[PDB]
Amino acid sequence: IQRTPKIQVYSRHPAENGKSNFLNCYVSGFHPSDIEVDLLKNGERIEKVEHSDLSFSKDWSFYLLYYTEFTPTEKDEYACRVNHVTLSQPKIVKWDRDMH
Amino acid sequence: SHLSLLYHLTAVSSPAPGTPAFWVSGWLGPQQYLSYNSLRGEAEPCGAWVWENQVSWYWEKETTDLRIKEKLFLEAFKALGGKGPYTLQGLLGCELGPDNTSVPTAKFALNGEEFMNFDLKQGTWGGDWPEALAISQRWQQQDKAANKELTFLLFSCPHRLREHLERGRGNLEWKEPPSMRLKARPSSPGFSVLTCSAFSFYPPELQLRFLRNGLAAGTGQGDFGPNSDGSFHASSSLTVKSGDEHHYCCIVQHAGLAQPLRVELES
Amino acid sequence: KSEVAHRFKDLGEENFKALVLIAFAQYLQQCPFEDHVKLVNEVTEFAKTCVADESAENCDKSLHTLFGDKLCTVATLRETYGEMADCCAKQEPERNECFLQHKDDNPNLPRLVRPEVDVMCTAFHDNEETFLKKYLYEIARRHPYFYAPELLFFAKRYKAAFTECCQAADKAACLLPKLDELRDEGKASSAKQRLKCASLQKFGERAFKAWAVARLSQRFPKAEFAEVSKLVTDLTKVHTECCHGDLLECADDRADLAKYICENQDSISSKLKECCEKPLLEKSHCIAEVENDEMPADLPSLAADFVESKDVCKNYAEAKDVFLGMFLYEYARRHPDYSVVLLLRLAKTYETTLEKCCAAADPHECYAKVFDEFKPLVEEPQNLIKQNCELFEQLGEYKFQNALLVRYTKKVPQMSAPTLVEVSRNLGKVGSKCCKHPEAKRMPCAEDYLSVVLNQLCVLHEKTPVSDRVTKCCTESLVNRRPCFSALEVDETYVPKEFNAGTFTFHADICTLSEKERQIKKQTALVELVKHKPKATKEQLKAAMDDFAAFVEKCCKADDKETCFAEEGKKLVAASQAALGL
Ligand SMILES: O=C(CCCS(=O)(=O)NC(=O)CCCCCCCCCCCCCCCc1nn[nH]n1)NCCOCCOCC(=O)N[C@@H](CCC(=O)N[C@H](CCC(=O)NCCOCCOCC(=O)N[C@@H](CCCCNC(=O)CSCCO)C(=O)O)C(=O)O)C(=O)O
Repeated sequence: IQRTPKIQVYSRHPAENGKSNFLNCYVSGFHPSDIEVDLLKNGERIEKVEHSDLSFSKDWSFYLLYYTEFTPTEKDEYACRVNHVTLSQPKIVKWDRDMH
Repeated sequence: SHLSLLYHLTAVSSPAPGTPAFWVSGWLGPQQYLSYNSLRGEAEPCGAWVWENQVSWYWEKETTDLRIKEKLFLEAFKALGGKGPYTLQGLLGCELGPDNTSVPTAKFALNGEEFMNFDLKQGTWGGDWPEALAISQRWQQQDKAANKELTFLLFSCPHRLREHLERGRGNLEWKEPPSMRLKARPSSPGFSVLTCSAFSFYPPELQLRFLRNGLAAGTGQGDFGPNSDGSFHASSSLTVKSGDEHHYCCIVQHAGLAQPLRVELES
Repeated sequence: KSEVAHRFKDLGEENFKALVLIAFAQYLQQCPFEDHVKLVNEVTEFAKTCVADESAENCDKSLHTLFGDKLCTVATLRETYGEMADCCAKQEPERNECFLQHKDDNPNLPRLVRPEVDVMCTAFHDNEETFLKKYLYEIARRHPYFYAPELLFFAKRYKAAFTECCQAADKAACLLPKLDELRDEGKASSAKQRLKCASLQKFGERAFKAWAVARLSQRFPKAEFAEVSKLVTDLTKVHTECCHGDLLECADDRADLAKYICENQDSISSKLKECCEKPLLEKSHCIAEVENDEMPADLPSLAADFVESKDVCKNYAEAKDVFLGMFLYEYARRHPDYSVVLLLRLAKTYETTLEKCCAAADPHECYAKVFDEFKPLVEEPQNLIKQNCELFEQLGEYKFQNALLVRYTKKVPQMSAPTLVEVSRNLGKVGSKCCKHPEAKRMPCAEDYLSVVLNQLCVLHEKTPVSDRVTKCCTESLVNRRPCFSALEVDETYVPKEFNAGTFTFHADICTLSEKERQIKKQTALVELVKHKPKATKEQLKAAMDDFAAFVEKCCKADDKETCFAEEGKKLVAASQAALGL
């Protein structure tokens, strides 16, 4: 079977302008495991990102946590961009500043 | 109820270049303590478990057992032919129970669908698809494989689980309460969305609810995910009429709080 | 026609029952004490019927069939005994061989913490036999190759210590020194026996006999070679039997060997007279520890017989092991202060030289300088221990262990930190055990003790191997193990661990530990640093460890400790990368 990723974007600590923090992109519920994730700062890919091990849930679907150190400011927009066999084109989710 | 040790195993038949054909994550309840992949070939501790007060050869025993499973999983693809690509997953582990008893788990899935298990009283792999039979016989015909699987689930897993409970108790009994924020934003015309957010908490069990005039206003719509250190994030959103935002508050329940915490709108 | 009746008569019921209890505790280390006493008592009741009538049912069966059969009544529980359960599906002799493969050289069994003297003395008084059986059970299950007849002697001295001290005025001042001496003798005794068993089982009778020839020649230099060889053959059967789990035969034959020796002192040694007047168990123990006899006053040089004489290749070819044996015997009797493992290296070197040269064009020329080859074999060990004892006295115990920890992580980065920490602790004890000896005895002490630490490493690595270089050093040749490990350079095939945001993930629980407990954390960190850069210098490593210690100090004083740890861990990661030069 195939399963399309769910994508959430959120910070590790409550965001405050000018304070170091981490930004998460959590992609879950997908199958097969091949997937492409980029974190973006004002549309540009962030190089200094890391991720957790690809693991999976009881329903056998995969999940994966990407994250990057960042210092949010009022002006900057951050986003996560995901491609997967189940998607015709990359899906971009914007950081909602913890207000969906 | 009872916390368990489970191994999440995956093998893929056509890995992207420079990515592992086989990899394992090991979990003590909701915490990942173990990582293994076929490119590196050793099992290694994760996170705070690097510092666990552990016995000599514990980790080389984890490495030894997963190398055997690595080969078995890759052999399974040979027993299939078909055409592929294939994904083979296994969930193997145990959970402690009553009268100092262990309950094992041994399930497998192919390209995302469960198709096979290991019967621990009989020591056999079984399933109904042609693929379960093909893989199960190939494994059955492997000298000592069923014996090693029996020992892995009936002996090693519960012994590992009991050791980590004693020696990793600081990690298992970690408590970190959420930092809370309540925010509103406009939505459809005449409506606003209220979002109650919980940052950096452990353990993962958490409830968010909205109140108005001290009485239940609703749970809202929620989501949930991990941070890199194995703490968690959660949020819940409620749609309300514009102008009513300040009438609502958010209440959170978590093991890390002396009592439910009420959270008020921020401007 | 009945071995169980035969062994029961030779040994007597008390020693029979004690050895049978030891046997079960060593095979089934996880089994509760009361189950073992029931089984030992049943076999012994059974044993009594075979003496009464050497023909009653099952009295004709082999010892391994009888004992194995009982074990497989309970050892069928895979939950408790692991892969051992697979042994009960097979027949003798493989069933027995399978059980020996699964003897656990590292049982994870609770430390045995000593109670107060008064509580133990009451337990002793309340039920003396049960108290002493418990002593055998606890020692045997933690040391499944403990030399069983010697364990009997430990138990007798342990019983004697309680008998005397629990009636003394200062009980603890009488008792605790005595229990500590036995505790310490037992691990040493246990470690040596583990090495004897590894040589017989992994290398074979010839390798063991070479060791015994050398050692007996040191202690009994006035005996003729024919008498030593006889003693070596006797002793080889004893240890073969103990190491094969044949404990009743081992003890029986060891007693016979002890009587032969005492009935032939004039052919063996002048130090045996009083020993040979002691009781049975004490007699055997005294003989094994007796001081070396004096060597003959004026011995010729070895040149005549083994280098210059022209028959060497003639004598060698018709009985190579007797000739190499005679060389070992002559070299060993002249050098009671050489370590035996070094002597065996000399003899193996000599063997290697004669194999090539006795094939050669002019044999006498080819091997005329063979004794020169011994000088480097003596020089390397002596220099090793001079520097290490120099290092040990400058640095002290804890920092010396840390130096070896770094050294061995570089050598075997595939081992886990707990394994490396424990190896370095054991190696470091060779420091304080031997470096305090007189100059001349420092090197023999060390080669012997290091050979027992490495064997303990090797027998565990064999069960769960992770370094090909370790497998090579452990299986290549018993006598060259220590030089092989010394020569290991930093392992450049090891792919370093990568740094990431979670490399130093701590919780607030580390702030509540004792500094002793903190020490293993620092050591574990030191392993992890090496694994992130195997070629790191001492200076890079000290800098990163100093950062580590400040990180712990900063966050454990902090108002929000868990939060401090989340915020500073990744800062420590970046600081650590820089310290190591990335
Ligand atoms: O050395 C040996 C043994 C070798 C055997 S072996 O198998 O080959 N063992 C080994 O090789 C072990 C070596 C260890 C291995 C070495 C390997 C080393 C490798 C090193 C290099 C490699 C490094 C190793 C590293 C390992 C490794 N592996 N991987 N990495 N590392 N043997 C020595 C010599 O051989 C034997 C010599 O034989 C000589 C002999 O024959 N001896 C005889 C002598 C007789 C004797 O004394 N016997 C006694 C018996 C006791 C006794 O008291 N007997 C007397 C009682 O008899 C009665 C006599 O008295 C009665 C009496 O009163 N009167 C007699 C008179 C009769 C008249 C007869 N007349 C005559 O004879 C003359 S005629 C005169 C007329 O003019 C009456 O009865 O009436 C005894 O000693 O027991 C002997 O028997 O011993």
